[PDB]
Amino acid sequence: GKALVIVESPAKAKTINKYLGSDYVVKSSVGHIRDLPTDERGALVNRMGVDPWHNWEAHYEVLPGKEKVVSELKQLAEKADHIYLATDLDREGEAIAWHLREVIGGDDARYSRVVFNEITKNAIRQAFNKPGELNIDRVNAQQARRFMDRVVGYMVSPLLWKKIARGLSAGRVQSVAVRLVVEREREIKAFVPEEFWEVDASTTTPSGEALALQVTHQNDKPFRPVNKEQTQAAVSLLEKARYSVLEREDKPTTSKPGAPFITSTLQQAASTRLGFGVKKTMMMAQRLYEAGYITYMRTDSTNLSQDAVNMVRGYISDNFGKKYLPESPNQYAAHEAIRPSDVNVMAESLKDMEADAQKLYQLIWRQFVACQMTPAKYDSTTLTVGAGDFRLKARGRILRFDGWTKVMPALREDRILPAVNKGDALTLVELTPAQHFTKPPARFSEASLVKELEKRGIGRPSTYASIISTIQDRGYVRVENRRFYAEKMGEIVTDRLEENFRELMNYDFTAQMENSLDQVANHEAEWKAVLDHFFSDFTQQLDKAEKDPEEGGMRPNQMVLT
Ligand SMILES: Cc1cn([C@H]2C[C@H](OP(=O)(O)O)[C@@H](CO)O2)c(=O)[nH]c1=O
Repeated sequence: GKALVIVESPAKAKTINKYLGSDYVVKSSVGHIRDLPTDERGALVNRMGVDPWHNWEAHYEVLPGKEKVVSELKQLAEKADHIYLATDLDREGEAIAWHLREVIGGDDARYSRVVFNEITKNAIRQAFNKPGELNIDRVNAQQARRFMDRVVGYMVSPLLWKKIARGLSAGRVQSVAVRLVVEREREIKAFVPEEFWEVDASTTTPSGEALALQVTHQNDKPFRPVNKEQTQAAVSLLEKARYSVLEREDKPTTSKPGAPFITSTLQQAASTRLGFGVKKTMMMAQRLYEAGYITYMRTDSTNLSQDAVNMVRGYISDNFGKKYLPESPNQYAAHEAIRPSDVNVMAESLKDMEADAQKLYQLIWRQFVACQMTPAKYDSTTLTVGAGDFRLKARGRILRFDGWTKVMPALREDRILPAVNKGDALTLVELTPAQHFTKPPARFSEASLVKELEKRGIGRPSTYASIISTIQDRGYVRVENRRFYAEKMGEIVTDRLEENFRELMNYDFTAQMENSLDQVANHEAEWKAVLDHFFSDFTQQLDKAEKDPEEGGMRPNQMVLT
């Protein structure tokens, strides 16, 4: 007589209940009900729980002390007329819904898989208005990923215990992430700082106003001495020269707001401006989503539905005015970006959320509102000065219309160059030479790394976070002073893998694996055939590595005596 809606958390169950009628009975499963344990070897297969030699037959099983919830669910299902699987919208979630249906059992007709990217009244309505079917192709792409990760972990690690040291761990993508940090460590250690100088000048305008200049050219060539003498000979010529304005360029510039956030950008901005580490940002964003305050937090699309765009433009014109509203909406390009659920709920009205979780909502709110507001206008100015065989420059800027910057904290902005006409005489007041120093490549951070991971097509919205925490507790890299450092062991294992598992360590290849997984999700490839090909390439590599080193196997971490 009544429907049984299943979600995966108590917090999510509370919120979705505010939008489901009497005929619905929501229930969470407080976690994963079923999963994997914890030329073939039964010993191995059993521990892995997947058999790559008998066409990937698997052995799932109810998780620790979960046998009780399985019990409570089965009975709720028989008293129910229909069963609605409302797990999150990503692949992992499509898999967890699949497990709930496998466990409970019954006829496929008994189940529907609904989808939504935010838990609100109207969003729940459409979700349960035209429900959907479980998508086996997506489930398969998810298990494909899980199986190959198992293969690498459980079959490479044992070789490491034998060659390097017991306790070491291997990861299909984790090892590639550690490789990036190792290359960076080495470029930094090999960097040779170079010396170069700069020369500034303070002058007087005709009216007598101060003008600060910077030398740029000498004999119509860029200015860059390399020592103390070169700068001195240059400075000696500049003290005698006559200075005059060679040109005045006046032009209006603008600065647009950024697009609405995505998993990648949120982490980068939460870390750069708020000081929050990736893990912290993702644990808080999730609580906000499940509480009904923001849209799903795992995305890579900057789309905004017409409803959101119209509610925010409404907000913009009521609270800011006609001049901040663009003639037509800004279009940045089936998922949406990370944005507030209701623009009218402020960060300070957040009931049951704490300090930092509120600051993250604020950051998300501001970006969203800013992205639909007009550009900021400035008046830019450039003075080019001539002095004997030299040429100097000075730049300035004045704000005309704050535009989108209206919703950001009011400025603490240095500028304003005195009034001067092309041809006036400046008087020299003082010369200040300054010695500089080239700088070595900066060190990654949990920010720049997700960034780099995305840039190379290695990461993935739902994996970036765990990738960053994984490579950290195995002793390959550490975070001190909010920056990444490569440990010795990390360089030690990265060279070994790089020499006996070239394919697995290659950046292009692991990125192509992601495309392979997408192809399985879109029905353009069969999962088992894909696992077969990955396994075929994987075992060929693993065989060579197990041999003795004089046969071309992995090098032992030894230092043979005198
Ligand atoms: C869980 C997960 C989802 N996704 C994709 C699958 C979804 O699109 P698709 O319709 O291809 O299944 C989308 C959900 O946010 O992100 C990944 O690329 N990697 C993952 O690990």
